Amino acid sequence: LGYTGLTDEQAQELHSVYMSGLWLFSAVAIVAHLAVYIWRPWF
Amino acid sequence: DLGYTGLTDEQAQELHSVYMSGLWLFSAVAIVAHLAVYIWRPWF
Amino acid sequence: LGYTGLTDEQAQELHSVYMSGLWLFSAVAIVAHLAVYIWRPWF
Amino acid sequence: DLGYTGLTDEQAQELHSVYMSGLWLFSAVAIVAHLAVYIWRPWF
Amino acid sequence: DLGYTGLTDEQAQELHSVYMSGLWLFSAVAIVAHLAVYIWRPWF
Amino acid sequence: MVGVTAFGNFDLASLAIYSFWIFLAGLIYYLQTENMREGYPLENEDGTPAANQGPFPLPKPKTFILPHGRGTLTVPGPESEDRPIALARTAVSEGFPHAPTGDPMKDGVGPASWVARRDLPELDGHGHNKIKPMKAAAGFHVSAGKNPIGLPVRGCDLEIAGKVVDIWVDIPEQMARFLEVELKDGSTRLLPMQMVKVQSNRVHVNALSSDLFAGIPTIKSPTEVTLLEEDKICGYVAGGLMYAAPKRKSVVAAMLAE
Amino acid sequence: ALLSFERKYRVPGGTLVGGNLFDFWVGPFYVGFFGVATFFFAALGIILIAWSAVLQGTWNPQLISVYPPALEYGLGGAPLAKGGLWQIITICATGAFVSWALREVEICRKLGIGYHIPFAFAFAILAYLTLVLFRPVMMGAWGYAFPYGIWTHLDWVSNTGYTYGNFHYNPAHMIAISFFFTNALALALHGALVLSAANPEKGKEMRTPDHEDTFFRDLVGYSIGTLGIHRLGLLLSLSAVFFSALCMIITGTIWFDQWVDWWQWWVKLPWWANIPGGING
Amino acid sequence: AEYQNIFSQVQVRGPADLGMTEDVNLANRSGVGPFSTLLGWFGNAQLGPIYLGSLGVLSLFSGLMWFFTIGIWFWYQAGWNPAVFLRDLFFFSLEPPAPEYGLSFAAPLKEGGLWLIASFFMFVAVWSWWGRTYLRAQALGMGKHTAWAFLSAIWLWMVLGFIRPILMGSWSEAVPYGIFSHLDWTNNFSLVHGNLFYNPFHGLSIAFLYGSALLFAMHGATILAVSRFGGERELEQIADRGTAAERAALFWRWTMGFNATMEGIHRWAIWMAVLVTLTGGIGILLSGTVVDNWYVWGQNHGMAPLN
Amino acid sequence: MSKFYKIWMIFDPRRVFVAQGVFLFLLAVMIHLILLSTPSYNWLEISA
Amino acid sequence: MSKFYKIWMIFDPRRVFVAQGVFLFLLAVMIHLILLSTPSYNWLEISAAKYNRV
Amino acid sequence: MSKFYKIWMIFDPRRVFVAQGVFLFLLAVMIHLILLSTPSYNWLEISAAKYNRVA
Amino acid sequence: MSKFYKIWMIFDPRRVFVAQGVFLFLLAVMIHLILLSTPSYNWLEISA
Amino acid sequence: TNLRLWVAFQMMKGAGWAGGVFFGTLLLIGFFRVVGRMLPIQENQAPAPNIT
Amino acid sequence: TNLRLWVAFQMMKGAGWAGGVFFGTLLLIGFFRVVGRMLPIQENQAPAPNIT
Ligand code: BCL
Ligand SMILES: COC(C)(C)C/C=C/C(C)=C/C=C/C(C)=C/C=C/C(C)=C/C=C/C=C(C)/C=C/C=C(\C)CC/C=C(\C)CCC=C(C)C
Ligand SMILES: COC(C)(C)C/C=C/C(C)=C/C=C/C(C)=C/C=C/C(C)=C/C=C/C=C(C)/C=C/C=C(\C)CC/C=C(\C)CCC=C(C)C
Ligand SMILES: COC(C)(C)C/C=C/C(C)=C/C=C/C(C)=C/C=C/C(C)=C/C=C/C=C(C)/C=C/C=C(\C)CC/C=C(\C)CCC=C(C)C
Ligand SMILES: COC(C)(C)C/C=C/C(C)=C/C=C/C(C)=C/C=C/C(C)=C/C=C/C=C(C)/C=C/C=C(\C)CC/C=C(\C)CCC=C(C)C
Ligand SMILES: COC(C)(C)C/C=C/C(C)=C/C=C/C(C)=C/C=C/C(C)=C/C=C/C=C(C)/C=C/C=C(\C)CC/C=C(\C)CCC=C(C)C
Ligand SMILES: COC(C)(C)C/C=C/C(C)=C/C=C/C(C)=C/C=C/C(C)=C/C=C\C=C(C)\C=C\C=C(/C)CC/C=C(\C)CCC=C(C)C
Ligand SMILES: [Fe+2]
Repeated sequence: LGYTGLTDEQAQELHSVYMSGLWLFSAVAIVAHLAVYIWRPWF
Repeated sequence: DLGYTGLTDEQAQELHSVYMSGLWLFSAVAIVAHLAVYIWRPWF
Repeated sequence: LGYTGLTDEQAQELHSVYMSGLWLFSAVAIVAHLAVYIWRPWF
Repeated sequence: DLGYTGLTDEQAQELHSVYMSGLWLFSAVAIVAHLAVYIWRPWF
Repeated sequence: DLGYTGLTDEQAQELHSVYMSGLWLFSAVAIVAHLAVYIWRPWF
Repeated sequence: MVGVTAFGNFDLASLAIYSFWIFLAGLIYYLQTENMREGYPLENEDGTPAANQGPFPLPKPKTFILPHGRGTLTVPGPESEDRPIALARTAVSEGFPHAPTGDPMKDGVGPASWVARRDLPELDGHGHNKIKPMKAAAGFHVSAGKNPIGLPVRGCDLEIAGKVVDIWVDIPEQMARFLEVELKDGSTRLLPMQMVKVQSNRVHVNALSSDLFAGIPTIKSPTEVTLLEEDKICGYVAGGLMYAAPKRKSVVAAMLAE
Repeated sequence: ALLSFERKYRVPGGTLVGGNLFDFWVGPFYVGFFGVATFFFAALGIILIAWSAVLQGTWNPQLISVYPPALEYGLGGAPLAKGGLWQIITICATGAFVSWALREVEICRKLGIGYHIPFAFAFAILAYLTLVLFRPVMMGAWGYAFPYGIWTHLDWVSNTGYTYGNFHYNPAHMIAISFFFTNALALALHGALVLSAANPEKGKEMRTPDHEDTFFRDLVGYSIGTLGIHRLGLLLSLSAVFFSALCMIITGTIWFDQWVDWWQWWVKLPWWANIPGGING
Repeated sequence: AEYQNIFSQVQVRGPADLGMTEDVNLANRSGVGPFSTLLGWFGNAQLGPIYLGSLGVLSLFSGLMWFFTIGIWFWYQAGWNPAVFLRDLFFFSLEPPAPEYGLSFAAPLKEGGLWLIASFFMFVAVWSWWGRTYLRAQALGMGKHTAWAFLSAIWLWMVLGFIRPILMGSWSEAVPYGIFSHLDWTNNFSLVHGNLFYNPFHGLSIAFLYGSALLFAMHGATILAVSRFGGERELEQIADRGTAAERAALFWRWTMGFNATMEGIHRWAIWMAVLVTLTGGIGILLSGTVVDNWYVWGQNHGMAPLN
Repeated sequence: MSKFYKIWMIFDPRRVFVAQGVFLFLLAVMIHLILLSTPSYNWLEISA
Repeated sequence: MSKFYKIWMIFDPRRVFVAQGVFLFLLAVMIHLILLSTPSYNWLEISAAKYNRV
Repeated sequence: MSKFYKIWMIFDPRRVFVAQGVFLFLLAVMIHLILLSTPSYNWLEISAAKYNRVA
Repeated sequence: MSKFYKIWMIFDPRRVFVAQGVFLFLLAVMIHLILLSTPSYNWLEISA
Repeated sequence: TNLRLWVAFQMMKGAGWAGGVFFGTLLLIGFFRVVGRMLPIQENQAPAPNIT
Repeated sequence: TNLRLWVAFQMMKGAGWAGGVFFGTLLLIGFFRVVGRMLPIQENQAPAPNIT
């Protein structure tokens, strides 16, 4: 199924870059939560 | 090599390198601006 | 890369003239901000 | 030499000198008017 | 056919029709303004 | 259920108002996608698909079965101009006007543009030609207003370029569509009724000048006009508003003249 | 960013001001001289609304209210915190609206279409200028205009409406309400009819304009026609706005008492003002 | 100062169009009426024919009896005086029963009992007419868009007179049959329910009622602007996109960034008007049954400055 | 600032001058009205 | 930073200067109106109270 | 995070830069107005009380 | 009055139009000042 | 063909159009001011529609 | 080349020159009015030089 038209190899490369963006975004967020939880824990 | 915009990989790399330099310059001014505010009036 | 049709040199000349205008505009702003800060500081 | 308006470089220089001369004349009269009002009613 | 200004008879007729049209338009607006004031403040 | 709140201030009225925002958001999405069955996908100023297509995806295609056995029309579908566009790029950067390479009124570009419609006359519900001349129309006659037939045709340059001969009538709607203006060369052109102003004694065509009347595209058959011929005629006359501004003697035209 | 057919219509000319100075497209939008004024007045108006929220001390978008100057200031300037901002926004709103209409005029000339759309929009602007400019000036106070709030400009409507009792009895209002109801009735009928003729029962052919006239002739015995209904749509909307502008410009300027009191003239006609029986006497 | 196509500058009068005959029983269809020159300036001049079937008859009989019953009560309120009848025509009213009777049919004939009879006739009249719109579309093989566009109107009409009174358990909540009375009923409705302006659904209906005027002014002007290209023939533009459809598309694309089609604009048209009454029915239905004061409801939902 | 003349090869001169005339007049109108708005600097009032 | 001239290889100068001209004048008008609104930095008000213009 | 340059193969540089310019300005304007609303961090009000401009 | 057009063969048209513009403006100024001179018809005073 | 006059003429052209539009707007505002003064607004005038 | 505009342009040309001269004269009168107000004339001012 090729609705988008890109190949699986292009899909793999896009996914690898996309997850790198996701893990970078998540990593900042985890550090962001750690600082806030230390400053003002919500539990 | 999806090439939706028609840029080649070399063009993308050069465009990104200039774009990141602009971003780091923008971030650098912001970090100084936040230091000035935090020194003058910390919010933590 | 070409979008606006300007050559590399034409962009460099265009940017240099533009930057000259930017610093001239910035200089008046810095003079204006000093004048206001002296007259009435906001810090 | 972008030529978006078709004017040669010489015509641009001549027109700009005309425009700047009027700008400084307009600036000078405005300065006099601001001096007159500040004498009449200062705003600082 | 005195020709003091050099305009032909046809040009005089065309110009006069233009001038009269503006005159009646100017007259009409003045009449409206006079009606408005006389309603607001009659002078008789 | 007066004042009955499930939680906080949220109640049955609050339930309904939020549920409508969801419905309205969904409805606006549905309406917008339907509007995307024509003119899409987007294209660059050269003719290639653009990198940007919009936040709303294209809808699933639907098929219109045309009347009178004209075929079917499935949209969204591959749409082509099917005519050479005589325009020249005025700037490499996009979002800038394209200037005509030659005479724009003859080249069918800008306000004088036209579309390659089907080169067939438009039919009524009974299969007959919708637009026919009043002479060939059965029983049709002028019922009210000034009859334009026989009146001189004055262009935007205040010069008479012919007289009206016949009126073309939309047979179902029973309203006039075209004026058949005979020129000085013996040929008759068609003028849309929307672009003429039948005055007391003359037909004033503000769109076209006297010299441009001869340039109106002609019809292949005197008894009927196809959709393609309508577009060329309607495009040409309406293109005259901007492309005959130098030839117009109006005061406002002079003020807005370049 | 161009439609499959947009290219052949993108040609210079038709501009009212600026020539080719601003004759370019930003994405799908055409800029023009008046679009630059449009964007500036739009952006400036929006920011001052946001800044007015700061001064008011609230951030809830529904509670944001740019009140006009109080009645004591009359038709003069006011402090920005207590009415002055509203005057600047109203000037920005007036500038944005008229620039938008004139920008549409440039697009009309570039496409060679009629100026019905900007003329239709100008009716809305004069309706807008009636409430914020024409009515307050006659009444001699900016405070009679309405605040720029989502739910506070409804308070203005309710308060102004109840100043004159039940506002329904405004005769110009009754005309405009009948037009607004008629226009929505026409739009639902017109929209539904074309869709019914264009999206018929499955398998059946797309219908023709004759079926549209046949349907409404079988329904109510009269079809106004494809040209007529769009003429009707334009005139119904403009008449509704024209009478709505009229209804307010006479309220508080020519009529001051309850609008129900106005209707007693018909009851007090000379030939039946004194006949016993009925509702009135 | 040119021809704006607002009024036809010439009229042509051919033979009367008898209309299509897909599945319409021509026996139930009447003959062609007169040709109105006054109507011809704006639209078509021909009046008729009109189809009259079973639901057409039921619609007319109930519609006439509804109209007749209001008229007889209007005469009784006038004392059978034609002069009084014309003097107090707008001030006449067929009021619903008193609040004491609730939903009971025990109201005296002159104290609300007659209104129940007149309301029944209107109820049958309108519902029979809705089926008539449905069946006329089905007969010609068209879509049921009118039938469901009408059902939006019925929803508000049902709510005001039938559904909301049942929930409130009183016929006194319904609408009186009169010109000024149903205006007074409207005003009294808001005042009792605490400034109906702060009804969220009433605000939405005004949005779509304003929008319907906005969209029809936009749409009507657009087609008249592109009528010089034969844009008024919208069905052919849907079938075969001419230059009018493209210019109409481009005008709004260059004006407000987005546009529609010749067929998709009418989807906006139908939904813009349908939501007028659709949101209206919910807005009235909630009032009293769920919210006894909208301004207090507005305060607790961050729509009013207090609380 | 020795190459600011080149801006006239970017923007057409006559178009800018008309637009600048509009801008300068409206700006002059803008400032004068603000001065009249303030109770002071209102020359039409303090004179009387 | 020395490669920032390439922004003109992407953006046409005509549209940018129009966009920039609007942006700066919009920004300048924005700040002046903010200062005027506040009781402090309303230089028209400051002089009036300083020089007893009331 | 090394192949992020390929975002320009997906996104048109012209549209993003306009979108980013609008985004950054509106984001910056939003944050400044948020600070001005609060009595603290409204530097305009802060300096007035610090140097006693109220009188 | 069917031959009043011939006055444009006596007096040059453009010269007269400029002079007439001066005359009309000054006459308009003349009348307005006289109205302001009278205690009534002085719109700048009766309003306040 | 004087360049100084040509530039000044263009700027005066724009200033005149802005002047006419602004003066025309004041004319409408003044007209409604006059009509409101003529009508008996001050004798009986409505209270404030919105909280000051 | 529009005759109606050409005639109106000439009359506007004359009206503008008369307008500038009249506005310039008012500027001088206003200037001396301002200077006299600034100077302490009202505090001590001379009696009438001529019999009223
Ligand atoms: C003081 C008065 C109150 C108020 C009280 C109400 C009340 C009460 C109601 C409305 C309703 C409406 N109000 Mg409100 N409203 C006020 C202020 C406003 C203002 C304003 C600027 O101030 C506006 C624009 C509106 C606007 C509107 C409409 C959006 C809405 C009605 C839609 C419609 O078409 O109904 C009219 C159409 C119908 C009722 C449908 C009729 C359909 C049937 C099928 C027709 C049958 C025909 C019959 C057989 C006759 C045939 C005759 C023959 C053909 C000859 N209101 C104030 C706050 N308003 C209604 C609503 O829905 O609110 C949510 C409503 O019930
Ligand atoms: C009211 O409720 C509250 C708000 C209180 C609580 C909230 C509840 C909810 C509903 C929370 C929901 C949370 C969710 C759904 C979070 C999801 C987060 C995700 C999935 C985030 C994803 C982030 C990913 C990022 C930022 C990725 C970035 C990618 C890049 C920078 C690289 C892009 C470039 C590429 C791919 C190059 C293309 C490659 C080729 C080969 C061409
Ligand atoms: C309401 O919530 C509050 C406001 C309280 C809290 C806010 C929360 C949120 C949601 C905050 C969000 C923050 C975000 C998303 C910040 C993101 C910032 C970013 C990513 C900024 C980007 C900056 C980049 C810049 C300035 C780049 C500049 C680049 C240049 C000037 C050079 C351009 C030239 C090029 C690329 C040359 C082209 C090359 C060739 C070869 C032609
Ligand atoms: C909430 O609001 C407040 C105010 C409280 C807070 C707001 C904060 C924010 C969002 C502030 C925003 C600040 C920013 C982003 C300001 C931007 C400043 C910049 C970048 C200004 C740029 C100025 C540049 C100028 C004036 C350039 C002038 C150039 C010329 C005059 C020469 C042009 C001519 C050329 C290039 C000719 C070349 C042609 C050839 C053929 C070579
Ligand atoms: C928020 O608003 C308030 C009022 C609170 C504060 C406002 C703030 C802002 C944002 C102010 C904005 C200021 C700006 C952007 C000012 C810009 C001024 C400029 C650059 C003006 C340029 C003027 C140039 C002129 C007038 C050039 C004229 C040239 C000629 C006429 C050609 C030369 C010919 C001559 C001299 C001969 C003329 C002929 C005769 C017969 C006299
Ligand atoms: C002692 O003074 C007091 C005040 C007490 C009493 C005064 C008494 C006296 C002596 C009064 C004297 C009155 C006189 C002599 C009045 C004379 C009036 C006349 C004959 C005026 C003629 C006006 C003619 C005009 C304005 C003609 C205009 C023509 C055109 C502009 C050309 C046509 C073009 C048109 C209409 C298009 C214009 C273009 C646009 C865009 C609007
Ligand atoms: C001389 O004139 C003659 C006598 C010849 C004829 C003239 C007649 C006249 C003057 C008629 C006037 C009619 C008027 C003024 C009609 C006005 C109607 C208005 C303004 C109505 C407005 C709203 C009405 C609504 C919303 C009604 C809704 C009704 C329903 C939803 C039906 C409810 C159904 C019920 C109660 C069924 C109850 C019965 C049973 C058996 C369960
Ligand atoms: Fe339509």
